[PDB]
Amino acid sequence: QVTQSPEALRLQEGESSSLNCSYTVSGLRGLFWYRQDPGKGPEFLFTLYSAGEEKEKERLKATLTKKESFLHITAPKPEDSATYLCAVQAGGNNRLAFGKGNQVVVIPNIQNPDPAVYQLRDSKSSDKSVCLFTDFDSQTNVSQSSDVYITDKCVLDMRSMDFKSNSAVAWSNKSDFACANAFNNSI
Amino acid sequence: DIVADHVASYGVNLYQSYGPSGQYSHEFDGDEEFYVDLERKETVWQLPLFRRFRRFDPQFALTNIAVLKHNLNCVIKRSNSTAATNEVPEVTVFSKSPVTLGQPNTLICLVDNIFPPVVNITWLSNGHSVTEGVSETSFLSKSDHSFFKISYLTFLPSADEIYDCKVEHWGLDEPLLKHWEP
Amino acid sequence: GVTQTPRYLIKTRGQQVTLSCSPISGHRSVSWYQQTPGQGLQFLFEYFSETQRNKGNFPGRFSGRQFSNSRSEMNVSTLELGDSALYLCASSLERDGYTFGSGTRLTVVEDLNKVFPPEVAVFEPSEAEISHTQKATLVCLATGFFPDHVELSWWVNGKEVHSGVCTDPQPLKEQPALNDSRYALSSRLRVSATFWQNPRNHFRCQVQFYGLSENDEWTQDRAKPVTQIVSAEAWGRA
Amino acid sequence: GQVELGGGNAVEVCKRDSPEDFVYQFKGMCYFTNGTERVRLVTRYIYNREEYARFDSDVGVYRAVTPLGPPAAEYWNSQKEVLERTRAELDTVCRHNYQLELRTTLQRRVEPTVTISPSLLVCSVTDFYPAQIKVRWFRNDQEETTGVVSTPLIRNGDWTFQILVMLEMTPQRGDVYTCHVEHPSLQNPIIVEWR
Ligand SMILES: *[C@@H]1O[C@H](CO)[C@@H](O)[C@H](O)[C@H]1NC(C)=O
Ligand SMILES: *[C@@H]1O[C@H](CO)[C@@H](O)[C@H](O)[C@H]1NC(C)=O
Ligand SMILES: *[C@@H]1O[C@H](CO)[C@@H](O)[C@H](O)[C@H]1NC(C)=O
Ligand SMILES: C[As](C)(=O)[O-]
Repeated sequence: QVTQSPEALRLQEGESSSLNCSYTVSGLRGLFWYRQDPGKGPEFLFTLYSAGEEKEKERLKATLTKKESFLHITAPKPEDSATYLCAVQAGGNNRLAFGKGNQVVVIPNIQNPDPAVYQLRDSKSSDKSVCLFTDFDSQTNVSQSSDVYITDKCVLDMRSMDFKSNSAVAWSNKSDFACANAFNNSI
Repeated sequence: DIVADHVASYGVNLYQSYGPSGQYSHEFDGDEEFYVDLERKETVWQLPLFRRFRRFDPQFALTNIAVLKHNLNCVIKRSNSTAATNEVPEVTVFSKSPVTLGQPNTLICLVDNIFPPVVNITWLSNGHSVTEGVSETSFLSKSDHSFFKISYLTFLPSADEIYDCKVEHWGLDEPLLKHWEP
Repeated sequence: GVTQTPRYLIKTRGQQVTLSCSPISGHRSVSWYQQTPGQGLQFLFEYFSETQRNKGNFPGRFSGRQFSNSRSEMNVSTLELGDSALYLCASSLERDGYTFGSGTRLTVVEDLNKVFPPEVAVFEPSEAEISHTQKATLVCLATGFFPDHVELSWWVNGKEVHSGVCTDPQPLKEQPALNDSRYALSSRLRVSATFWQNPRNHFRCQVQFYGLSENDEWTQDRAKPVTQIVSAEAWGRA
Repeated sequence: GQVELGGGNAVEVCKRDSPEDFVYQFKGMCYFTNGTERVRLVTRYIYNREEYARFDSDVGVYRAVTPLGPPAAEYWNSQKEVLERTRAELDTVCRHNYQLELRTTLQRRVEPTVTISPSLLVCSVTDFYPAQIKVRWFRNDQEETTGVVSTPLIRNGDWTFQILVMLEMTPQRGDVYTCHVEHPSLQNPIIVEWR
């Protein structure tokens, strides 16, 4: 079968990196690279047939060897954040043996950080008190917890062109609940 | 003519419309390395050396022949249903080794210029049909895109018994008997 | 392009589903796949010229067929909780190049009484953040829904807006120790402070819920969790 | 080991005496010269016995052979995926499978069986591989008699060859007839005498 390393890869915007795909099949007919967003279907990228073949498209480059395959990324963007899938086709079956993928996350560079926690106005159809942790760095951890629900770093809309700021949300219907520090720490 | 040291035929794909039959086989220098039993999905190598070291996924044949069947349907309509024209085969019978009575040998019935590849090959011993010791080669390819099939009969040479190779083809107006005697 | 039908589907144990996939025009091969967590993408079978030309390691209850228009169906008899997955469909000319579709999201439930429509609520921006940042952030809470068949979208003055939108990747499990837990999703829409303080502007958070259809029965006391749009709106304030 | 492969068959354009029959053939011909230093892939598309479309690695694209495959050849050239995969089978199929011919086929060396028997004199050289063989007839003091009849190289179809040379001479009571046979499997030639 085939295995890709690393399984997860979080890197800041601008830094280059390389993805690995090690395969062990008999009678290789072609190695495929794919890109998949969480709810979407896989997006085609490359198809490598022979060893030593280099095929480069936009800020991506796919290299094939007799033992593994590399997918290099040059100056990635937040859109490049996806699960990059590697597949091989071997033998007489036209199926695709996919790897487990590389969960790539490219975090945007926040220019002017200013972390603050606000409490938004209550709703007329909800008994919760929502807190907003916003305007923090790209490399900040958000952990949940008891009966207090805490979200994670939201992912900006793919078609968004303004207001690029990370925001976390916590809420609870407890009376002994305050937005003072329902979240985590500033390292 | 393409001059080469070794001419390989990694994919003799055949599909015909008669009784939907087909064949997949690889050839090297005119010798059949293997064929794929499309019914059993099995790769049958033709040498012990090949079975010991060589490997071939029989699924490739079933996948490739499925496209052969598709392409045949498009050219049938494109060629105004130009059907295949039969050919008169060339039947030759001989022995693999010099024949001495009592010492076993095998009779080789070569049937050349086969087209279309639909043939019936029988061995007759004193009029009666032979059942045991009868092997057969696949349809081998030729540069003119006809075929030749070789049948084998392992026998015990006796001056009492005589053998005939019976070949039946559409290009023949009658079944062709080729006689052989010690 | 490749089209898969339906996009979301819900069925109980023991029943069956039939998923459709229309390949790209001019393509003749259709490959089926299953995407589960922990097992990844797994090959079902491939169809060519209305016959199954290739097959995977799935049991016999995973079957399918292909029609003259190269369109394929796949059927899964006797559904199972482990069969919940995203069923992808790869279209190919025949052998070279495979284009996947959007996929059919199937969720097998123990019983239809575990399906719940979401409760959507918007939260108006805080005056504290308007004075400090000259910006306003709204928060939308769609909570208490099962399964994960939800699409959240923001709407400003009748038109859908993507700029300034920031939604959580996956929902939040309200009962993290349960498998049939209700989910909660959050999203933010940050606009200019002058925009929110304009009382003529209209803000709406829309949550499309994919649930039961008309073909499904309901014996519970509450309402049938049909496929519905749940939304909450809020005008500006001066 | 390594699983071998065959060339892939490209899909086509559209999506009274004896019974009629319609034959389709696909031939993936790999040509080798001087090891793998000169390899060439030629895929042949046959309807009945008419080669209408073919791919040549020396050409690089599909070319129509007869007026029966201008639609097909132009269809496979417009599909970039089919073109890149066919050009790759020079390494994926031809060069890949030839590695196992070095380990199996190109090492096969079966020694021929040389017998002499009247029919005048017939020297049967049977069951040998590969095809290269050299059979001379000699009478007495190294007299290579040229008045001989030799069959063409006979292919038995079981990875063995056979050739039957025949000599017509007037044998006196004190002659000697020897059959001189050379084969790459023999370090020294095989000689068989006669009265
Ligand atoms: C060839 O095609 C046309 C179809 O109408 C017609 O000339 C005829 O039926 C076909 N066969 C021939 C000419 O043998
Ligand atoms: C052999 O072939 C001929 C025509 O090819 C057919 O008519 C005959 O029935 C066959 N004999 C069998 C199948 O025993
Ligand atoms: C055969 O290939 C070898 C490898 O370079 C070389 O000797 C020569 O170029 C080729 N031709 C011959 C030996 O005639
Ligand atoms: C060479 As054979 C008679 O085993 O096909």
